[PDB]
Amino acid sequence: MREVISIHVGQGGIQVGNACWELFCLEHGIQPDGQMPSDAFNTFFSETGAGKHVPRAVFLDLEPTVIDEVRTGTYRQLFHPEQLISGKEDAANNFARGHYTIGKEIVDLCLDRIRKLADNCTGLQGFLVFNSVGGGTGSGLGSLLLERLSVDYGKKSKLGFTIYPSPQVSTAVVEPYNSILSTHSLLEHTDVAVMLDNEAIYDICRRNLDIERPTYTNLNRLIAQVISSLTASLRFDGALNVDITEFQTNLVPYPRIHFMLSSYAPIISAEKAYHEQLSVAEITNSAFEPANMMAKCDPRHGKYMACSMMYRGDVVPKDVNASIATIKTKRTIQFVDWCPTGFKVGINYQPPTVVPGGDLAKVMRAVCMISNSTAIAEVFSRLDHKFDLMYAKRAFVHWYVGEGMEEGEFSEAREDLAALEKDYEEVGIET
Amino acid sequence: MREVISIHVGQGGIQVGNACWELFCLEHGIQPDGQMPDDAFNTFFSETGAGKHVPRAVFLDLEPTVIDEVRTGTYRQLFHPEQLISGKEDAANNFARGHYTIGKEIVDLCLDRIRKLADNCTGLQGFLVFNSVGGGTGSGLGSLLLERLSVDYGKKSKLGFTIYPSPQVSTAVVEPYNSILSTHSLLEHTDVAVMLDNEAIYDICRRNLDIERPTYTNLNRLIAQVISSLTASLRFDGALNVDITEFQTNLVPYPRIHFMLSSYAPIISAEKAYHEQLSVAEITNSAFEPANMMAKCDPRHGKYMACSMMYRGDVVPKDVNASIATIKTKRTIQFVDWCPTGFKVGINYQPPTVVPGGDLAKVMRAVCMISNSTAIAEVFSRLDHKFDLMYAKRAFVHWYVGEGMEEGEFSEAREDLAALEKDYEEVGIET
Amino acid sequence: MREIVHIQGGQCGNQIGAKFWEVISDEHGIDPTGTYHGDSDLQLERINVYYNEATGGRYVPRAILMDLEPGTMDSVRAGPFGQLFRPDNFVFGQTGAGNNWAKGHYTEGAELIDSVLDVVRKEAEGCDCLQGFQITHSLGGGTGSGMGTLLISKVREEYPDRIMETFSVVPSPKVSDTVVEPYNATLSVHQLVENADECMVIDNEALYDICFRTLKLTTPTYGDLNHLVSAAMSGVTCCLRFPGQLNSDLRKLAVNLIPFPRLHFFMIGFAPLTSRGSQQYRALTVPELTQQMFDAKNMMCAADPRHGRYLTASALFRGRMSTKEVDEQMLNVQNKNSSYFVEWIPNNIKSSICDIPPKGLKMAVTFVGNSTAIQEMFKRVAEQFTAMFRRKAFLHWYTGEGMDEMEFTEAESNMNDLVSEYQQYQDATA
Amino acid sequence: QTKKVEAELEENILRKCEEEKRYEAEKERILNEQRMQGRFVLQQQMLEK
Amino acid sequence: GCKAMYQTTNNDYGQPFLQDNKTVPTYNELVEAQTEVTRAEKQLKNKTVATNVIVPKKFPLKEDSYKAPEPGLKIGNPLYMTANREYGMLKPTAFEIPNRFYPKDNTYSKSFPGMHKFDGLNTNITFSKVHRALDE
Ligand SMILES: Nc1nc2c(ncn2[C@@H]2O[C@H](COP(=O)(O)OP(=O)(O)OP(=O)(O)O)[C@@H](O)[C@H]2O)c(=O)[nH]1
Ligand SMILES: Nc1nc2c(ncn2[C@@H]2O[C@H](COP(=O)(O)OP(=O)(O)OP(=O)(O)O)[C@@H](O)[C@H]2O)c(=O)[nH]1
Ligand SMILES: Nc1nc2c(ncn2[C@@H]2O[C@H](COP(=O)(O)OP(=O)(O)O)[C@@H](O)[C@H]2O)c(=O)[nH]1
Ligand SMILES: [Mg+2]
Repeated sequence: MREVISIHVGQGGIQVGNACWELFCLEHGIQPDGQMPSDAFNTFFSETGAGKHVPRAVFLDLEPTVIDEVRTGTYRQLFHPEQLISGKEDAANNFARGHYTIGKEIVDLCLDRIRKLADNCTGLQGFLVFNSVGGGTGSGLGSLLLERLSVDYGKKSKLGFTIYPSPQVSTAVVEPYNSILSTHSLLEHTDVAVMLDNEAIYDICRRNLDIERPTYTNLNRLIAQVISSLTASLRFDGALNVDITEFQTNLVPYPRIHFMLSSYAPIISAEKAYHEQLSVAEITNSAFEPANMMAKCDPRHGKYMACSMMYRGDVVPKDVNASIATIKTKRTIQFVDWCPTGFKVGINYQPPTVVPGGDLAKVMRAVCMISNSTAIAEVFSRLDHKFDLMYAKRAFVHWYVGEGMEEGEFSEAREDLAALEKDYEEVGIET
Repeated sequence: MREVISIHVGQGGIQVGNACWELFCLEHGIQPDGQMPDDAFNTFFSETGAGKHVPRAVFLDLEPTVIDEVRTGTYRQLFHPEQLISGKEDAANNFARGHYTIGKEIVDLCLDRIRKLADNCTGLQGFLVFNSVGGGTGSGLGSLLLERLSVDYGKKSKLGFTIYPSPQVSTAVVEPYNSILSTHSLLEHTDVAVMLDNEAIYDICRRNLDIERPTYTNLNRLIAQVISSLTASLRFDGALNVDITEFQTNLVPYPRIHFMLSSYAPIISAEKAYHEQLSVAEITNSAFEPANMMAKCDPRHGKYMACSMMYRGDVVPKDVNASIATIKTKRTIQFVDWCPTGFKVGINYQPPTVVPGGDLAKVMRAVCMISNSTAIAEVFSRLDHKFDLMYAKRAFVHWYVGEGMEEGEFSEAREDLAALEKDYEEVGIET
Repeated sequence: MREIVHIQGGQCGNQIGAKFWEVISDEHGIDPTGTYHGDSDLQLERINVYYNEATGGRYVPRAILMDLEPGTMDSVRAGPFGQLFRPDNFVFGQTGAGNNWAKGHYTEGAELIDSVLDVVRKEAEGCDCLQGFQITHSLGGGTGSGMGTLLISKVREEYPDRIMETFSVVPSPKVSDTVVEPYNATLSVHQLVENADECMVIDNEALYDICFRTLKLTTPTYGDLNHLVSAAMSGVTCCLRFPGQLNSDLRKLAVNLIPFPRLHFFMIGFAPLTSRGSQQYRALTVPELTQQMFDAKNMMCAADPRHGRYLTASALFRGRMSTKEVDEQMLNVQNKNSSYFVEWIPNNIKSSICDIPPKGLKMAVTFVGNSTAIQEMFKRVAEQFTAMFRRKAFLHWYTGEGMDEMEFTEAESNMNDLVSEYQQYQDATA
Repeated sequence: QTKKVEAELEENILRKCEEEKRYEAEKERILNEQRMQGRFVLQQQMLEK
Repeated sequence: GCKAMYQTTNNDYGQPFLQDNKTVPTYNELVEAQTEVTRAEKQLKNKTVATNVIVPKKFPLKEDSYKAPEPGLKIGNPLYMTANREYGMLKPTAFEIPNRFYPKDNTYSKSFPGMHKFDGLNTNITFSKVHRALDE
């Protein structure tokens, strides 16, 4: 009777949702048209009474392009036809467009559909929201939805899986302007946020997967595996189970400090995964290898606050505790002084699933790790420098002002990021 | 629970390793694919947990020619695809290139792979390293590898099966130069060094095996047989077993003196192998025969420190004891004054293995003899004379100078060889 | 009651002990599964001396096995009669001693001995009335030569009033298979003389010579050598397990054979030994048995007893006989060969009789004799040691693990003092 | 003793069941090998197409 | 589950009489027949519930199942054959396979998580040295 609602807003959210829902359908055995060929699926899907299953997902956009791709693709019969909301005019990389001008006429439909979906649920655990931050409607509609859902619901937890820009590889030129603004809005409205910088996943696709020309499809398959490994504890049997509410009780020391980053292991191609055993001893060591991180950040530059490990497969609880002690006694991993115990571990029995036509290999044991560390402060410092450099000469500001955005809102967003950096700096020191 | 890691650096090392590994696979019954169609392979291999075995070996080179041959041959499936490290530009018979310019861009990856391999092991006995001297990559990367290992690992035993240039037959013109630097590097970093120069092996083939056109394929097989005889006591049960650690504890009178040469017997073609009984009484004389040494040296010109010999087959412990007494009673073989007893003998049950397409016959006995003697000073003296001849007119010096190596690096190596000769001469005298 | 506990170390010690246990089990009629299959009541009256009672009614040896490598123990467990040994009693290292007395006495042995001492304490605590300890080890190998001496030291520290027997195999100048033998042989002898109550030395060269001359078999093997040693070992303690005309245990043997505390090195032998073809021609009686007893080439040591003088000697007879003929034979031999017998201790031969002959034989004898001639082995070992040590060859391994030349000098001086005071009585006259 | 030996007879039976519990563990390690041979090779042929 | 396990104390109070009154053995035979009684007592548990030379093993691979692999690259003519790939070309036949095998089995030593140290409290009891009867 436990459910979870997933919100896909923006092109990045939609294109990662396609892959994640393909993976979910394959994992639960549901055909693309929704029929089940001849009770655990209740977390994600809902019965229509006789036959097919309707996912608990709503798709949002302003460009009818990617939505029309879904509405005519192989999954056209799966989703509810009138929850694939589409607009007319794109935000076009303008934050003010998606928050003040053309998002107010469309946010009403999304709220009504979310209310309708929630009224059907009975044990709603929380919300999942995917959005690209360095864009107009992704940041614009993402902030508005979180702001509305806060006052509409209250204590329902919200999980955000955002994609911040890479340190040096990015497409847009005005993305430092709106990345700062959306962080301001989501900081006080999201309970758990994950960093998914694009450049980090490109390198992972190289070294491990032996792929020379990766594409956005390859990255989106990696994120789907992370989501499935995170949510498998709700819908599969295991020795040690962990809920969504049992995430923000063990990873968030203070209400402001909830920006964290993820990792996954093992990631390896089938052409060389069968030359080695992939024991639990080393796959838990690789998860802490800095080169295997899913965000372009260096954990060696700061302490750790709390680390969560979710094992799936045939892991033995004794083996898990034997490897954890090795990590504790290692000298290149440093925890903060006021956190003597820093691990919350969960174990599941379902082995990871494999999607045909993919690049990954299938292994008997996989670990997905979420860590909160003070090293995440550097991505804010480097993002601030670009915004300061552009705002010194006030480039592209006239584009945002003319859409109904006050001049003074840029300064307020800048100030609170400085406050967050100072908070990290003051909390990282020892007593 | 007993392991040994083999490192092959240089073309000579790779080509010897090919023969040694095909021999080991044939001996233990592992197919070239790696799938077997009780636990003795553990010395050289490692179970992946389901089916295939992978060798505990790493291949290093700076040119792709020889390695690409391995990655395309029949033994491609055996090795891990990543433990064959290859460069792009060759050293081109330049020691300074392989130790100061391009050897430093590969050592990190090789050391990382060595650490990964040694993490898997639990009772690591030691390392086996194969490298020819008269080449840039053999000398340059060998010195750096042993120098890094001596400080990374420390007290683990390292055995060097090295090939020196022949007294008169060689393929290069600058190999006297890069030979001296290799000696200076390895004298202070190698536990046991074996002399395996090419000309002596050439004579053995023509004299015994009735081969008039010996190719490098024939010579490498003898080295493989020597390695197999040396290490068979670790993986086959026997009456008197000897460990890897039971070579240096018994064959090294003083820490500086660890240069020694090998001898193997019998080596008889199958067309005449059945005209004699190949008794243990007579095969032990062929081991001590002065001209059957695998190194072009004359034992009749010096004394013996100690001699280690290993028997495999169906020998009887009472048989060998009489033969040792006969050898001692022989007057032309004189031992040093301060060594009343100098024989260390081992016995193993498993007979030697014959490879199809080879040259040796199938016999019920074999002897591998490792002796330390004062007569090894002659190779040092002759290489020193060649170096003095060429270094007189500053020949070829600019090639080494232009690659970051100082002018004075030759003088210290010359003084080191002079000190080594002085030490051998001082030890050789009586009391 | 008055039970004795067996402990062995090293490859040579383990091979000796395995064959000893096979001989004991064959004598007591115990199958490899620990079930009694015998016929006589005497075979079970005193089985508690060597064996323990477990659940189900099976018997297990109270043996403790020590080593530095798992290969020897894994082999002896898989070998025949290996199922008897309790898995808990197996204690071993993982690295090996490497024929290095310093390594096996200071680095690895120092850390490993805690468990083996614990097991020994448990076995000696569980017994009814402890009689003593007996140890089989080699003096030429690292782990044996080191841990045997160290464990003897600590066991003597813990139980000062017991009896300690050591069956040592010393290296001979003829058949030598280790280049570092004199060093650890001297180091082991120096520690053994101060602690061991009784020491019996065995020579591989003597064993091969016996196999070649008396048994006259083409291909001797370590199995046959271990069989001879095991028969010799069972001979001394047979009279403790079986009744006889004159029973005499280990302590009585020690009191009778040891005149002075430091002269406790014995040389042993067994009789009769006959080739397969000449059995039906020879007559088995006390005269022929004492001939093969006092015969020189039947000895298990390279020392020649006629190159010195006998201090005391003891003979253990097994089977039915008459005490009168035994006493007459001993008196006649000692009276006629008075030149080889020291004079200030007249009537220096002890005799014991047991009523149970070995299976397949009507009569058998075990001989233990203390003769001044054993100094030859010490002299030759000392000569080899000083020849190798004057030039400091093979010494840096010893010096790199907490050992210095002071210990070598002390050990050499102690062995030389032993030799001098042991030769003193060869020429001492009353 | 007659009732005694009946008691230890039960431990021997309890020994036999424990050995069989080890046997099914051997059947467990067949699973990875079974799932390795036939089906991990197929995942190497998917890229060949 | 044993039926004899459920017998309990306080049932030891008066329960009939095994030996009847009309077949009392004489004192003479009871003394004489103690040999079998002692013999029966000692070996009762041993018969009810208590119940060389090296040998080589078989080679792991059979002749009929070598399964030689085909080389990855496509060579066309013997002209392009290189001496470096001469190794392994010929599959082994019946003659050259080894006749006897003497491998090392480490199953027994692949156990014993470690050695033990007695972390206990004495419980020795002293059995005396001379005619136990004056001990406590
Ligand atoms: N991981 C991942 N990121 C994507 C993908 N497609 C786009 N992005 C990210 O999205 C960011 C820009 O946003 P857009 O793709 O334009 O979509 P948007 O955020 O809704 O903004 P609009 O263009 O106005 O719709 C880029 O910086 C990309 O990093 C994708 O397929 N996978
Ligand atoms: N025994 C034996 N010796 C070889 C073999 N190949 C080369 N050598 C010896 O190696 C010497 C030269 O070194 P090489 O190994 O050929 O070249 P290298 O070590 O790769 O050094 P670079 O050419 O600079 O890469 C020659 O003089 C040969 O005597 C071989 O296959 N077997
Ligand atoms: N009698 C006998 N002697 C043996 C046997 N095996 C080895 N030896 C002797 O033991 C000596 C080597 O001792 P070693 O094995 O190194 O002793 P360790 O270091 O304690 O294991 C050799 O000189 C052999 O003569 C055996 O089975 N029987
Ligand atoms: Mg080369």
